[PDB]
Amino acid sequence: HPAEIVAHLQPEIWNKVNRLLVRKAISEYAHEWLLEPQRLGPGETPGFERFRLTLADGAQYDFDAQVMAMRHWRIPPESIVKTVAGVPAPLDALQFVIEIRDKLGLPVDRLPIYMDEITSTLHGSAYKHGRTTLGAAALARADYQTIETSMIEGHPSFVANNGRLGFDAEDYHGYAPEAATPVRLMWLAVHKDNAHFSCLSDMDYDSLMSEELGESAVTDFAARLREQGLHPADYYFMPAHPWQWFNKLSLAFAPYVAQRKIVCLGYGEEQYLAQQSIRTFFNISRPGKRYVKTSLSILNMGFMRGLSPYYMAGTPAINEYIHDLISADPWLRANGFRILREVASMGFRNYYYEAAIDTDTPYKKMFSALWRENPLTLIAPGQNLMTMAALLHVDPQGRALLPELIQASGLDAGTWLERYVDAYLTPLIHCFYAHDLVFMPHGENVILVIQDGVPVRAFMKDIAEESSILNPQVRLPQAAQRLAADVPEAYKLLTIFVDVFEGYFRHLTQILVETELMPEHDFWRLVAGRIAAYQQAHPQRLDKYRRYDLFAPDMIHSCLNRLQLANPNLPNPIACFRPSWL
Amino acid sequence: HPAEIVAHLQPEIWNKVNRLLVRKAISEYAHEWLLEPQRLGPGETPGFERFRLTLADGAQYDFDAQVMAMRHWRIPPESIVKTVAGVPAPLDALQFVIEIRDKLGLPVDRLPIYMDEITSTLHGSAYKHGRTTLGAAALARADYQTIETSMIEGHPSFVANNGRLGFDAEDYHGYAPEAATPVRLMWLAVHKDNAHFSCLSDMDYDSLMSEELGESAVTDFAARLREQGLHPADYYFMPAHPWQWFNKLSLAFAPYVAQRKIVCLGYGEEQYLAQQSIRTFFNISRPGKRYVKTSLSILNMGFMRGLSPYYMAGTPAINEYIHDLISADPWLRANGFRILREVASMGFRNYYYEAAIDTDTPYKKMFSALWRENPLTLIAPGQNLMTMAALLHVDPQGRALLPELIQASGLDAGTWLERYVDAYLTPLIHCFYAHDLVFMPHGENVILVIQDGVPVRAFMKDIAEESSILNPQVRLPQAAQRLAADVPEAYKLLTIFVDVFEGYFRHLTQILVETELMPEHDFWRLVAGRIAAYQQAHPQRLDKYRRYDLFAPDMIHSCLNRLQLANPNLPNPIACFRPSWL
Ligand SMILES: Nc1ncnc2c1ncn2[C@@H]1O[C@H](COP(=O)(O)OP(=O)(O)OP(=O)(O)O)[C@@H](O)[C@H]1O
Ligand SMILES: Nc1ncnc2c1ncn2[C@@H]1O[C@H](COP(=O)(O)OP(=O)(O)OP(=O)(O)O)[C@@H](O)[C@H]1O
Ligand SMILES: [Mg+2]
Ligand SMILES: [Mg+2]
Ligand SMILES: [Mg+2]
Ligand SMILES: [Mg+2]
Repeated sequence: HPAEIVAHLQPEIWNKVNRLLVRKAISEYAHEWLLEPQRLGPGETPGFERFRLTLADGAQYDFDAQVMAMRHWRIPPESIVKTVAGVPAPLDALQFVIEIRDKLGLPVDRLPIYMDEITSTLHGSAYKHGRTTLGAAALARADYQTIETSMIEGHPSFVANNGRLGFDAEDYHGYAPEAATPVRLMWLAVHKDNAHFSCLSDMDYDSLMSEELGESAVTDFAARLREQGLHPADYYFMPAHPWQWFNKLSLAFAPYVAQRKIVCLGYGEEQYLAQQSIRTFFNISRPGKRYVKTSLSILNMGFMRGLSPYYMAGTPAINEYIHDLISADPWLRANGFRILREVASMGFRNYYYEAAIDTDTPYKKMFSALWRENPLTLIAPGQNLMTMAALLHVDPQGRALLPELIQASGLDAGTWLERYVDAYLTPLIHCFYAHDLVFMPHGENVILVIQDGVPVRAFMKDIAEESSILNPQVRLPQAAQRLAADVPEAYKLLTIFVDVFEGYFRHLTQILVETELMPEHDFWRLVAGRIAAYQQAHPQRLDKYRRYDLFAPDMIHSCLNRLQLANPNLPNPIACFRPSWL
Repeated sequence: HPAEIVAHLQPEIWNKVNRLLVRKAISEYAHEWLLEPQRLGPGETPGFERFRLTLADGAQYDFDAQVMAMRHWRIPPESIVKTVAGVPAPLDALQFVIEIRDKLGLPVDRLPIYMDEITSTLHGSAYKHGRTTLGAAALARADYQTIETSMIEGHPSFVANNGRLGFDAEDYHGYAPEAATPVRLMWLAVHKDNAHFSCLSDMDYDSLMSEELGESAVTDFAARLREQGLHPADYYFMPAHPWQWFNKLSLAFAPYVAQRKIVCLGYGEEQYLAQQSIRTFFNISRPGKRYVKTSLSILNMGFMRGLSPYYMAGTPAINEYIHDLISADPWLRANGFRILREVASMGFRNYYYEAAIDTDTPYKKMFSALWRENPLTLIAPGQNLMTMAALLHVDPQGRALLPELIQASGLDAGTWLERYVDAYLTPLIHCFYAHDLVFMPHGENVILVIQDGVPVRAFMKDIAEESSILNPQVRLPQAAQRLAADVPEAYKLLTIFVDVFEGYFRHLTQILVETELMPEHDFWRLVAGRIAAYQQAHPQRLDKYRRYDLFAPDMIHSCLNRLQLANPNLPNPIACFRPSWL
C-alpha cells in the first residue's frame, strides 16, 4: 500500500519532533545573532531566565534559556510556548522558519529549497524517533555499526541538516542510514578514456580488485565484457550507489551508456550499510573490507553529495603523504592518533560537462568512488569503535548516552574527559603546531577507540577533501600538491576554534551540564590544562603558540546556518586560563 | 537486471537519433538566427544548396538545405557531414550544443540543465525509434489512443522538447507516454481547509464523483476516513499522479500528511494511459469517462508541469463561458469547432509555501487536478479522433503519415487541405475577429475529427490556462475574470502568426513538399484563399481586418528555442495574396 511509505508520519510524533527542531532552531539562530531574544525575567526552570521572541505578525515564543559559554543558548524543549495573538498554538518548525524569514536573509529563489530541507529533516526525525531503537545505556555498549545506524541528531549545529533531497519516499526506506537496510553496490565497467584510477604506491588496481571483489567476480565481469565483443583491457570496474545508477548515470550519462563507455554489470554479491554520510558504505558481508564512498546527487546539509574526479586523482597520494608523516612522528606514534587512508580512487570524467562548463560544478562530480581503510583491523582484541557523534546522542526517551558510557567506564567524569581530550584534541593541537596540518574534526569524521568505556585514541577520516598543510614551503609529490594551502594569519586556528570548540564542544558541555556530569567551567579548565601541558612539553614552538594564540580573549567563529541560508566577537572560553608564557 | 532499464541505448540507434536531432537543431537554430550558415554552392541533392557551419574550434558541419518560407531550413538528415579538423566524426547532438554554446547565450547556471534536457530527449528518441511501432500507413487508420501513444517528434519547434527531468530510468518505462503502460491514479483524501473544489454551474462534487469513481468506491473511501476517526465531511477526494505522491506529496507535504490533512487512500481501480502532455490521463477501463489532468513536478519543454490552485479556481467558470459563447454562435455551430471543457477542478493550497513566497512559483503548484470532457462522446458513429500532431508524424522507417491519410481519403491533396484548413484555421480566425477569443492551437491541443480520412472538424483543449479574450470590456462572471486580457495592437495576431503559421504550418509544408503532395506556394495560396473567403463572407468587420492585418508584409514571429535557452523581420507567407479590400 502506497500509504505505508509514510506510516511514521503521525500527529503526536510529528508534534514531538517539531518541538525538538524549534528548540534547535531558536538555540542555533540566536547563537548566530539571527535572533536576539528579549529577557523577561527569571525562568520557569531553576537557574534559567525567561526569554521572548516577538515577531511582526503576532507570533510570540516564550522559553527558558541559560546563555552558556560561546553565546550558547541552552533551552529545555518543554519550556517553549508559542502564542499566535495570545492564543496557544502547536510548535511547528516549518512555520517558525517562515515567521522569521525576514531575519534569515534567504534569497526568494533559495527559501523553498531550505523549507524542503527542514521538512525532510523533520520527516526523518519522526522516523528515527518512532523506529525500534536501543536505549542510551544499551547503545553506549553496542557494536560499531549498531551505533552508526542508531544516531539521531546529525550535525549538532545545522538546523536543516538531514534533507537528503532527491531521495523519494521509497528511496528513504532503502538508502537512509537510519533505515539500516543492507545495500548492494552497482558495478559498472567504465572505459579508460573516461575513468582514471589512483592508489597507494605499493598497491595496484589488480591487487585492490583481488581484495575487494575477488578473482572469481573479476573474472566473470571481464568475461561478460568479452562475450559482448568488448576488450576488458579498455575498462576498469567501478562501483556506484544504486540510486545514482537509476537516477543519474543511466539517464544523464546516456551517451556513454549508448556508446558502451559505461556498461552496467549489475549488483555486487556483498552487502553494505550506509554510514551517517549516506554515500559511504561499510561492508557487512565480510571482515576487514574497505569502506566504499560513492558519488550521490542528493542535496544534504549545504552541498550536493557527488565526488570530484579532479579531487580523486590526488586522493591516495595525499593520504599516503599524511600517513607517512604521522607514522614518522614519535609524539603521534606514542599517542596513537591516526588517519584512515583513502587508499584508492576512481574518477569518471564526463567530457560533455567538462567541455561545457569551465567552473567548479556538481555536474562534473556525479561518477566517482574511493576505498577507505577499515578501522577494525587497527585495534586491539576487546576494544570497540564508536563515531564521536555518539557522545552527543540522546535517545527517543530523552536519555543521554554519555553518562551511561562514563558510568560503564568506572571513572569519574573529570578523568574520563581528560582521556577523551588527550585522544581527540591534543593530537589536533600537535598536528597544527608541529606540522601545520589541519583536518575537519567533527563528530562524523572522528572515530573513538573505546576500551572498557574509555576513549584510548581516535581515528580521523575524510582526509583528502578536508585536510590542509598550512605551509606552502612543504615539499609534496606532484599528485599531492593541492594539500598545501596558505591561509591568513588570523584564520589559521579555524579548525580548532570553529570545528572543535564552537562546532562540537559547545554541544558537548550542554550534555555535561544537563546530565550533571560536569559544570562547563570545569570542562574548559580541563581543556585549557591539556593545551597548556602540551605547550609546556614542547616549549621550542613558543613562537607559534604566541602567533597563533589558543588563549586569545576572542576566538574565531563561524555562523554555519547563515552560511547555508546564504548558499560580533565571540569570547574564547579558555581565555581566562591563559598560561604565563603567553 | 539493472542494465535492462536502458537496453534501448545501443550504439547504432543512438547514432540514428543523434543525426535526426542535429538536423532539427541546425534547422531550428538557423531559423531563429542563432546560426547563420554560409552558402558554399549547389547542394548534393537536386534543388538544394550546400551550406557550411564553421565553429571556432575546428568543428565544421556541411549540409544540404532549401530555405523555404518563414526562413525555414529544410535539411535532409543524411546530407549532414561533420568534420573535426578535417577528420569525419559521428553526429553527436550534445556535442553540437556544446560547440555552439557561445552563440546560444545560456547562463552558465542553466546550460547543464539544457544539456540534460537534450540528453533525455535523445534517450526517449532511441526508445521510440526502437520500440514495436505501427508504420505510417497503419497509424493513419488507427484508433485515437494508439495514435496518441505512437507519436515520436513532440513539439516540432523545440529542440530540447522531451526532457521529462525528474523521471528516473524506472519511472520512464512506467509513466512516459510512449511506453504506453497503463497507470492507476493515486487517490487522496484532502482537507477542505486546503482543498478548493470548482465545477460547472449544473454540476456538483457529488455528481462528479458519482460519474467518475462511482458510489461504491466513494462509499468505501468515506468509510475508511470514519474508521480511522476522521469526518468525511471535512474532506474531498482528489487524484494525483502516482509519481507525484512518491516523489513530492509524501515528502514535501509531510506536515499535511502527519496532521492528516492529506490521507493516502491508495490506487484507483481504473486504468489510464498517459497522454502526450505526460500529466494528463485518458481512461482505458471504461467509456465516456473524463480525462484527468494532474500536477507533475517534472521539467519538460520550458516549464515544471505542476498545476496551479489559483488557476484551478476559475477554470470551470472560464470553460463554461467559452462553451456557451461557442454554442450561441451560429457560424461556429455550422462549422462544428468546439472546446473540450475542463468541467471540474481541485486545488490543494500549501499554506507554508504561500506564506513564504509572495511571487509566482512552481512550489505552489504541486497538488491540483482537473477533469476534461471526453471527445469520443461528441462524434458520429464511424468517425475517429486524432491528435493534430499526427499530420507531422514520420515513422522510424522515414515514412510520413500525412500522404497515407490523404491516400486513404480518396481526395486530391488540395481538396483535403482545404477541408483541414476550414476545420482548423478558419474557426480560429472567426474566434479572433468576432469574439477577440484566442487559444494555443498547436498539435497537442488540437484533436481532428476524421471521417474516411478527411478532417471534418476540430476540438480544442487546454482552455483556461491558454485562452484569452482580448477585450477588457467583456462582461464575465467574477470567477472567470482572468480570461479577459489586453495586448498591444501589434501583437494581437500572435496566436495565428506564431502558434499556427510559424509553430505548425511551417513544419507541415516541409512534409507536403518532401512527400510531393503540394508545393509550399500552393499551400499558402490555399490558406490565403480560406482567409479571404472568410473575410468576404463577413465584410462588416473590415475595420478589424485592416487593423489586425493577416496579410501584412511581415508577420509576428517568436524564437521558441531562444526563449527556452534564456529561461529581424520574418516575411509573411500570405502577403502576396493580399485581397483588394485591404
Ligand atoms: N554528527 C554529525 N556531524 C557531521 N556530519 C554528520 C553528522 N551526522 C550525519 N552527518 C552527515 O555526514 C556528512 C558529513 O559531511 P562530510 O563532507 O564531512 O562527509 P562526506 O565527505 O560526505 O563523507 P565521508 O565522511 O564518508 O567521507 C553530511 O551529509 C552530514 O549531514
Ligand atoms: N506535438 C506536440 N506539440 C506540442 N506539445 C507537445 C507535442 N507532443 C508532446 N507535447 C508536450 O505536451 C505538453 C504541451 O504543453 P501544454 O502546456 O500545451 O499542455 P499541458 O497543460 O501540460 O497539458 P494538456 O494539454 O493535457 O492540458 C508539453 O509537455 C510538450 O512537451
Ligand atoms: Mg566526513
Ligand atoms: Mg567530505
Ligand atoms: Mg496542452
Ligand atoms: Mg497548458
